Amino acid sequence: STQAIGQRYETIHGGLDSIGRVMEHLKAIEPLIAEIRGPVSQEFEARRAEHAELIAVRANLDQAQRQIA
Amino acid sequence: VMEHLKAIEPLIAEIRGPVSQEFEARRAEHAELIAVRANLDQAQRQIALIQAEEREVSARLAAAETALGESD
Amino acid sequence: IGRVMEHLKAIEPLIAEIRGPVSQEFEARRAEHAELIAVRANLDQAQRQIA
Amino acid sequence: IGQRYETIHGGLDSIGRVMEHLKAIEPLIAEIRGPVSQEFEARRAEHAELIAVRANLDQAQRQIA
Amino acid sequence: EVQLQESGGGLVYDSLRLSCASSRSIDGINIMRWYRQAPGKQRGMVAVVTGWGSTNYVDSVKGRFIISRDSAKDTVYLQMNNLKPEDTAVYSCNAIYRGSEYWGQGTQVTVS
Repeated sequence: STQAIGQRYETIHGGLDSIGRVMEHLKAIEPLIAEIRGPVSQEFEARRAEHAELIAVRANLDQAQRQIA
Repeated sequence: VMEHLKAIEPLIAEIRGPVSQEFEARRAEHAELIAVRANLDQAQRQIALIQAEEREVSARLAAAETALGESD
Repeated sequence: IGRVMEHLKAIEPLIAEIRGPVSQEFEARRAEHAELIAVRANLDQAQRQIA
Repeated sequence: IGQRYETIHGGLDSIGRVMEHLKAIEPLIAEIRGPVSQEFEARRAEHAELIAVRANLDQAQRQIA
Repeated sequence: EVQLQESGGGLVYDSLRLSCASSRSIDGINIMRWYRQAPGKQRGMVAVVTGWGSTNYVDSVKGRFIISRDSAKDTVYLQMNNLKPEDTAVYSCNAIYRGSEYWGQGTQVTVS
């Protein structure tokens, strides 16, 4: 029953092999898409802050022309 | 997509087994059967030789009751 | 990742067309599985016959 | 063989569900460059124009001087 | 095509027996065996008897398993105490003919 013998060997490795590979395109999908939250919604947080910090500079843009006045 | 495949695909392995093991278990009978196929052929040998033998017996059977009348 | 879609949709249809034929190949011997057991009766017939 | 018909379902799980996944990640992609479509582009003017205000700030300075 | 039946498992911290019965093909058997399968592991011998009925076991039960045989009942027995936290497992039997092997049912075991 070589056909019956050799099939379980092929499928089990067929089963055991292809399963492994697909995790690492997942287990790599959560970290490499993690930073779109981290350093990039930091780019939110920095810019949510960047509006306010140049608003103090938007403040800076008209103390001068009346302190000179 | 993976959590089910990390469950379903490993489960696929051992749901081959017992029935497939039963197949290799059922074909363990075949291990005899592809081996014990010839038992008829060796059996077919004696079915004629004894039939050939009982013919001599049948031939010798005549030797039995015939001498009854001739001696009588 | 899109490749695995068509990469597999050639792979599952194969074993799906590879499993079944094993069953009919199994179904084949399954037919002969019983018959030689019934042929043992012919053997057992001779076994019972010879005595 | 009752064995594999069930095992086919195990494969039958992978057949559509996986492809049912990423094509739905396709809209999930749309919300991956989509906020980017408000990020990379709408960072730009901020990444572009408020340097001019500092120069306008600098415009004050030589006006100041 | 032989079939064998165990029994004797149960919840226990003492005394709990094992009974490995027999409904077909009594004692006209060669060597027969018991297996247990500790969690996350394969199966293996623990204690066997033979047509000669020589009593042998697996080191884990020295003086802590004793094996026996009937002609009539065909139902080995044992002892299971002096217990170890590893004793939590599933116990079973085995038998073999003519080039074919036959398992049993297999049943759980409690150490506590």
